[PDB]
Amino acid sequence: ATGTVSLTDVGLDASYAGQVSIGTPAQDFLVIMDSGSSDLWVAGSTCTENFCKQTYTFDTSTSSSFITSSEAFNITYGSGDADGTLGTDTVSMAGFTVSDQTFGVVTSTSANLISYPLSGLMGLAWKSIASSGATPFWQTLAASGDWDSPEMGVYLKRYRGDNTASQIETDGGQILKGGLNTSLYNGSVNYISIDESEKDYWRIPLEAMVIQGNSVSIASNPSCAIDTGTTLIGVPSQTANRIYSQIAGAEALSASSGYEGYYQYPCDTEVTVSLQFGGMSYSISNADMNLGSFTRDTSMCTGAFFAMDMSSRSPVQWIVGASFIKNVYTAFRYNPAAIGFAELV
Amino acid sequence: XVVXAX
Ligand SMILES: *[C@@H]1O[C@H](CO)[C@@H](O[C@@H]2O[C@H](CO)[C@@H](O)[C@H](O)[C@H]2NC(C)=O)[C@H](O)[C@H]1NC(C)=O
Ligand code: NA
Repeated sequence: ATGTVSLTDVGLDASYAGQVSIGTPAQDFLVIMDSGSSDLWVAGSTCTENFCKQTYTFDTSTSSSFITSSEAFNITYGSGDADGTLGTDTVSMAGFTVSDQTFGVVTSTSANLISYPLSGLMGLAWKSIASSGATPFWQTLAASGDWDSPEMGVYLKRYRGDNTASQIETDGGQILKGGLNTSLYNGSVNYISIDESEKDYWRIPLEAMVIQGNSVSIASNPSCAIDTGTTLIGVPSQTANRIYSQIAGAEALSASSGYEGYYQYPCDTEVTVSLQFGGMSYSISNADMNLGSFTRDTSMCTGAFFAMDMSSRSPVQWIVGASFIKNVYTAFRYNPAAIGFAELV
Repeated sequence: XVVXAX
């Protein structure tokens, strides 16, 4: 079978969310579709944080199929952490169901992790990085032979650069579970193979980067999480410095600014930039690259590449988020494990 | 921006 998840684009391409249904009877939530993590969680109805009072929460007491656990749940993301306990219940998405899906019932987070209209997150990466130790929903479906083709197809719609865009755009893209949507891409899919040691994040090697016509030293090539739940493109500090050195007038934001790790450059410079994956260059549009002015200096605009130094325990050195992914149709293939890119239709 | 695990 196949099934489609309609995406809502939140925060001007900040996050892309889909509908999950949990429990009996079904309780529905908008959750961030996150190819850079592997746990499902939702805010629980007992959660007393402010964001919980302002969004939809999961009431464990009114699901007849909920199986409680005392087991702690906690997960750490780049943007903060989420804590609570594990539970097990029936979960549906895209017309599919996993009957005894283990997931987090979250009752605290760091400030501003999520808010209305979101209630949680669905991890789309591999079991080995699931904090819960549970098989991800998608991975159960792929493994069970339920899909026409063992892959997920992803289209993230762009609102950055639309000056009349809203903070909630319900026409935000699509994830097709069990195939690729041929109306959304043109030509052939270029698959970059993922070996059996790399099934954690969805990650592939960066072959090269070109910015303003200059090939950047990306030094030993980085493994890149292709991450639908990251807004921008996170790279090592030394690499970010090299990137912005290719744009005339670019500078690091000070730290006093509140924007340490970000870089700004002349707003009237259109930046030509591409990343090379699997022997092909994939351009990033200027509407994705230019984030606008972060300070009162309106002549300077922030770039989509930011400095983020990774733990030396991390198998990824780049996090390649929506800023990139908006420019390609993306296939996350279970078997043979691969990430594919195609030109958008 | 957000940056989704560690
Ligand atoms: C693949 O993408 C197309 C384009 O978004 C989808 O087309 C929409 O499908 C619904 C019914 O499912 C129609 O009522 C809409 O009018 C279509 N939109 C457009 C712009 O044509 C299509 O559903 C997707 N196919 C699959 C299998 O997921
Ligand atoms: Na509802």
